[PDB]
Amino acid sequence: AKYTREDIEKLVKEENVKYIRLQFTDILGTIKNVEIPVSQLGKALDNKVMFDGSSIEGFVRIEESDMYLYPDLNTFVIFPWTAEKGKVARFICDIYNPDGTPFEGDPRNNLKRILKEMEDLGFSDFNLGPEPEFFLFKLDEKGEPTLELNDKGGYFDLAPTDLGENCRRDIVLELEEMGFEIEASHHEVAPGQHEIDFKYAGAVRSCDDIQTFKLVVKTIAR
Amino acid sequence: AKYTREDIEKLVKEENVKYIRLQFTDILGTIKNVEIPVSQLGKALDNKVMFDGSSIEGFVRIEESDMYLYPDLNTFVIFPWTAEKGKVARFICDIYNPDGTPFEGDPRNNLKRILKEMEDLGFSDFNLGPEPEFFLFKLDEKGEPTLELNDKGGYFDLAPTDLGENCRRDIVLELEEMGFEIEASHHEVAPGQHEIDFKYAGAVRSCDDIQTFKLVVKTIARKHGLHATFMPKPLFGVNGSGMHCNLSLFKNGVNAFFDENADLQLSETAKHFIAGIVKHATSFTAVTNPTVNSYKRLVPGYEAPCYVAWSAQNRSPLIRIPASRGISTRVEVRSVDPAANPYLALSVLLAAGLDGIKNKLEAPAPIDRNIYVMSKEERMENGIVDLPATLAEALEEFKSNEVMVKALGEHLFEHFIEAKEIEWDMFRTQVHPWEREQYMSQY
Amino acid sequence: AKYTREDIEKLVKEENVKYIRLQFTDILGTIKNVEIPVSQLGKALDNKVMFDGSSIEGFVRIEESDMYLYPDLNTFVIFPWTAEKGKVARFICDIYNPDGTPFEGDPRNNLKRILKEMEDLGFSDFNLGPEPEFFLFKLDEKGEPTLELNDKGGYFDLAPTDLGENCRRDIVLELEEMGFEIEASHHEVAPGQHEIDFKYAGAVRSCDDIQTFKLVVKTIARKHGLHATFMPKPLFGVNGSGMHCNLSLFKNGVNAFFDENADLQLSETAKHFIAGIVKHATSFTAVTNPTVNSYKRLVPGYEAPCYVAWSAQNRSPLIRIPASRGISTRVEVRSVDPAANPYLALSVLLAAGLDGIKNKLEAPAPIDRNIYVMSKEERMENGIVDLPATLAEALEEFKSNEVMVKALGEHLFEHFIEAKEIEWDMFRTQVHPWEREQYMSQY
Ligand SMILES: Nc1ncnc2c1ncn2[C@@H]1O[C@H](COP(=O)(O)OP(=O)(O)O)[C@@H](O)[C@H]1O
Ligand SMILES: Nc1ncnc2c1ncn2[C@@H]1O[C@H](COP(=O)(O)OP(=O)(O)O)[C@@H](O)[C@H]1O
Ligand SMILES: Nc1ncnc2c1ncn2[C@@H]1O[C@H](COP(=O)(O)OP(=O)(O)O)[C@@H](O)[C@H]1O
Ligand SMILES: C[S@](=O)(CC[C@H](N)C(=O)O)=NP(=O)(O)O
Ligand SMILES: C[S@](=O)(CC[C@H](N)C(=O)O)=NP(=O)(O)O
Ligand SMILES: [Mg+2]
Ligand SMILES: [Mg+2]
Ligand SMILES: [Mg+2]
Ligand SMILES: [Mg+2]
Ligand SMILES: [Mg+2]
Ligand SMILES: [Mg+2]
Ligand SMILES: [Mg+2]
Ligand SMILES: [Mg+2]
Repeated sequence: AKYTREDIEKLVKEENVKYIRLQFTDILGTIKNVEIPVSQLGKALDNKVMFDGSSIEGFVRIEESDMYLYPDLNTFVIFPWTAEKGKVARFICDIYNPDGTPFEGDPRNNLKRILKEMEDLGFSDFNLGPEPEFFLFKLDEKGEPTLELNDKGGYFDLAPTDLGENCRRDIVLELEEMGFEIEASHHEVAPGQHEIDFKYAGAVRSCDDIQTFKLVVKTIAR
Repeated sequence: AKYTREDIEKLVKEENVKYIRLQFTDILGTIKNVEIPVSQLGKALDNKVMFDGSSIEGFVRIEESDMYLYPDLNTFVIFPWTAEKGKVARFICDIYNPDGTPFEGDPRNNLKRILKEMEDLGFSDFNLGPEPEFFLFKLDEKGEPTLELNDKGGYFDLAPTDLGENCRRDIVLELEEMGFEIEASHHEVAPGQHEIDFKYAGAVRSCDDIQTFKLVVKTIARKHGLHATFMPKPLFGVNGSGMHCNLSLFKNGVNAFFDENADLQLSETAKHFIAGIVKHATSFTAVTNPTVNSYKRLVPGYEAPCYVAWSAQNRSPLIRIPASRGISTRVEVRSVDPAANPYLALSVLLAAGLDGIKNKLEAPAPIDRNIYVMSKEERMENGIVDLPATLAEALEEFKSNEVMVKALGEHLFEHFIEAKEIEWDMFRTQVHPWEREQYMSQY
Repeated sequence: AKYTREDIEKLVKEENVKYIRLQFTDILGTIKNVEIPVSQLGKALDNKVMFDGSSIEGFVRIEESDMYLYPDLNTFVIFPWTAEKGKVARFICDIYNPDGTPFEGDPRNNLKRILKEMEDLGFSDFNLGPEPEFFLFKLDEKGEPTLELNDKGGYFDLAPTDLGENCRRDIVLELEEMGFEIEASHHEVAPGQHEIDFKYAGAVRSCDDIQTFKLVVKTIARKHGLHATFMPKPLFGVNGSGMHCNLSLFKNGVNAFFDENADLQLSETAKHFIAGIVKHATSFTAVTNPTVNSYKRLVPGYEAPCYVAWSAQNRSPLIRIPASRGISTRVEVRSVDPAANPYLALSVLLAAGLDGIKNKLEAPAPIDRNIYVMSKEERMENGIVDLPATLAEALEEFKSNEVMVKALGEHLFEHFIEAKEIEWDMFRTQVHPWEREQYMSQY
């Protein structure tokens, strides 16, 4: 759809991507990834990059732990905060057993199944508009979180009172460079609470966006 | 021959190499080196630079100290982190005695001898793909190691949780500039644990690369305020670091382990090889796991081998055969740790697997199970043998085995055992704080 | 025939005893007790006092936990330091099951049974003279021990260098008043180490004394703001603590070990007995040195045994025969340490001794030198065997000896190995600071 193998191969050149991150989600929803140099691109596109399935919550057992990664070409995105020292592009992947059959405990794959039940009932799109709110806490000299909120502002508050204005300003900028359609940005009701909103999309793409957003938020807050 | 004298003389000019390092490995696996002004290149390429052999662990003695360094032209490499103050090219060297003859106590030379036995069995390449895991700890304000991990992340974790991402990315940059072929990098299971992988090469070049890697990891880590350690189990309760050895044989430029039409697509040769590794397993553990600490990693529940058995795609035995086939068919030996002298670990693993082949030994039934959870009685019913439980226990199995002892040779074997006996003894006579916590108020 | 129920009821009234302590010993040798007001004396003297045997190391299990206490009348003793606020008399007790039969797992009971095998061979009594050394550490402001030794004195040192005269002086006062025959008191070889000797008694009374002794030392030491410990080897490089066991067999009330017309004035029984000890030595060591730390004392150079041999007036072998003869002729077994359970150590030493006499075994030639300064060669040529070098080796040896295993009984044997196998496993998997100092930087 969006991209073909050859599109990706060409994009990778024009952008001077140096490393590819293969990412996926475990059963708890926590994003996981491995980094490979761009020279391994053909290996990843061949569904040849493997991993220890027993080292990921909710996957396979150690007796049969080998597991394969099948990147979804349509999920190609460059991480702006990495260009300066080694530009990275990520792919979100489906999980496959070593025999060629899809892994039945892959949460992203299971969602595709319920989507097929949607199709056979006549619908062509299930759209999601996620609004994942977050708090911001102050780190200490040892970069560890404390329980001190970034500010004591409330809903829709303006700076001096809202002190997360710049953080959420930088976040919004990373997302926009990564293709997000940001819709709104503000301080939420509780002290140290923030919301950034983005346009809905297809259910799978939208779950891919939630995992991408959480990552970019935590990164820029740091 | 990759490079010739003339190539190296021209590389040095057109690259402005200001200093040369002559490196080699001691018996414990420690990188050693001397640096000379590039004006001394002729002296060194004439095998004329000398050093004090009685100051390198397990080499010669003080009455006959003089020893010589003979650079191997194919290991010529430049260190990127030195270029701005004074560019440095390294040579890995072989040790020779003053009378022109190779030193029989050089770990690298020994590996070459075992590789010639391979050539006589008809094989033409022994590929090793090493995967040496390491931890990162924070330096204090005096540049010294502390006990604080660099982070509390886990397997394949992403940054905020993974904080080694930048250090790893800087390690991968130096290795890539140095010609390494990087395959992957990631946070490993325990907190502050990491792995960078790279393509397999011939036995000698792969050990050379294990040596260069440990060096480049420790250096770059230090620039980011960290201390990298390949110590096997630095902390109780979490995973230890392994140095898995992916082994394969080539014959005619083809993976002799792959058989298109055969059980698991493993050829008979692969099966005899596995039969060899299995037979001598308990015997070469002392060499593949040479520190007291090594035996604290060899305990069930941490994805480290503690029972001799093989299996496909199974991360609990001594030998996993990964699901890859074709040119990537390989026997992965998961016992080796990154404290092992890579040159001597391959010598003993090559000899074991060449034993199985040349005597067509029969491989055992694979255990397709989580060996860690299978009961005592049940694993002795399958002939499952436990690995040695301490370095002293491992040294005793090693002494008892002629083919492994021959694999090291007299000098290596005599020195290796003496050094390990000293170490074990120190350890065993120390009174540890643990003992005081357990007994000082109780008794 | 020391005290009868009527004696006890009378003493209690005349001495104005206000509470009664019923004490016993668990499988590790740890003293245990419950206290009851003197109004419950009758309940206790009727063997009706119960306890949770499921909560005492090595006894019974949770679903069968009810156990009973049977005071042994002849162990009545008043603790003087308790007389000011509420005078306390104690009784040592035997553990019984709720059906009325003795408990098979009770260490003291077990020593009785081996003593009955001594009677069957015709001996009136088995005398033990314990000398269990200890160290004094300074307490801090929280009442917790530190690693500061109370003084930096040495053997037989005088006060100011010896700052232990105060405390020992008070220990001796309590003991003399509780009825001990004290024989000597002094600073011992290592900094902060002390010895207080007391007259031998019959094995059962001697083990009761050792328990009462460790109790009184620790108490009086705390009153001087010191922590007393019987840990075998609190610190590397200085002497450990022993609990030398002076053994002897009497017959018709006469020392069976003395024979003035014999060589060394050692009788045949002595010689046979010593042969019994030497034979089972490497086998009973797990019992007489039951901790991990025990094996750190069992190194050469510290006046602790290393090697199975015996000699007169020599402090380097496993068995020393002191100069004194006549009623004092005795075999001193220096391997035992003060972490041993006194009942089980006597039980295994008696069993070994009695095997020697029963089969009239022939003693080895005494090794009349400093075993420490003998080479590996010399020792082999003399048939000198090494003691087990870790708790794990001692356990394996102990298991393969039917006569030692049977000295313990089924319940004790089985529960001992279980507890020490567990203990050893904790120790072996532990990663010690040493390992980090050695390897964390080197690798
Ligand atoms: N047809 C639709 N289906 C699903 N989501 C939609 C649709 N139209 C809009 N949305 C999304 O719903 C979300 C509403 O967010 P927001 O503007 O924060 O709402 P609220 O009014 O709750 O604050 C946005 O992500 C928006 O893109
Ligand atoms: N034929 C071969 N012989 C030896 N090693 C090989 C061969 N093919 C691949 N390898 C190596 O095996 C190693 C496997 O590393 P990795 O991919 O981390 O393994 P895993 O799947 O164990 O996590 C790599 O260094 C790889 O280059
Ligand atoms: N016949 C005997 N049997 C057992 N022990 C005895 C006998 N005679 C003396 N002893 C004891 O042996 C121990 C010797 O202690 P000590 O005088 O400190 O000996 P050493 O000479 O080892 O320093 C004392 O407890 C003493 O009562
Ligand atoms: C996560 S693992 O199976 C962890 C292995 C462990 N560190 C060890 O060998 O001690 N390593 P890999 O998947 O790279 O083979
Ligand atoms: C001074 S000594 O040989 C010191 C003995 C040492 N404590 C040990 O047995 O480990 N004891 P003793 O003379 O009382 O028999
Ligand atoms: Mg909203
Ligand atoms: Mg909201
Ligand atoms: Mg790997
Ligand atoms: Mg790994
Ligand atoms: Mg591996
Ligand atoms: Mg004494
Ligand atoms: Mg003494
Ligand atoms: Mg003594």
